Amino acid sequence: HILICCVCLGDNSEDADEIIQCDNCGVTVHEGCYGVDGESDSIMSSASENSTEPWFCDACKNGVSPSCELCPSQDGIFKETDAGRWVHVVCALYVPGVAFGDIDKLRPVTLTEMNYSKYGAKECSLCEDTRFARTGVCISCDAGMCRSFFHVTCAQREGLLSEAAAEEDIADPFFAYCKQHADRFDRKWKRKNYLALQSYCK
Amino acid sequence: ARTKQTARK
Ligand SMILES: [Ca+2]
Ligand SMILES: [Ca+2]
Ligand SMILES: [Zn+2]
Ligand SMILES: [Zn+2]
Ligand SMILES: [Zn+2]
Ligand SMILES: [Zn+2]
Ligand SMILES: [Zn+2]
Repeated sequence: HILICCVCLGDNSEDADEIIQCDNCGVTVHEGCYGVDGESDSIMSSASENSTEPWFCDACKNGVSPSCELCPSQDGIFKETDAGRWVHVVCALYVPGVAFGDIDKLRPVTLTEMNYSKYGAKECSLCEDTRFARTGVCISCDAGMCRSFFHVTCAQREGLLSEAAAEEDIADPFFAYCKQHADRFDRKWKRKNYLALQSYCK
Repeated sequence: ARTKQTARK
């Protein structure tokens, strides 16, 4: 019933930044977390007298249920890369050296030789299926010199991903802490919203 | 789905 954004795990849905839902795969996301904010209503919407219109994420528009170049998870919402592959929005935000082509639409994603050289270089300490602990790219805990490594989506599941507020003026506002260094209150509500996101999509 | 902006205040 409650709508949760699968990128930031926030639950606020206002008229300016609405949490929307893909009508084929079911994922739910803030307009602003996916680059579809402030866009005009579709041409198909003139046919309806209803207040809502169908919407489809980019993977479904292309008829794929892709895998991510940067992690082993199959859930969540994706953006296409310049090479025709796919990455999670969340992985693109948190992995260093990965940037969005234009910030307004968050499209496309350009992955470099430097990104690919990090493949498998660290073992993800949170993978539940060790067969994948060395796929993709890990980030590390951002507390001091802590060298704890994990996939962005594995860290998301444990409620470890944080975003600084805009007023804080931190050039890279996306950061993560391992469980040893995390804010316990923040982990709690993020884990709670993650578990509700899993029950709603299924 | 996505609420049309005509239906947003
Ligand atoms: Ca990035
Ligand atoms: Ca970061
Ligand atoms: Zn969001
Ligand atoms: Zn979809
Ligand atoms: Zn990923
Ligand atoms: Zn992992
Ligand atoms: Zn740490």
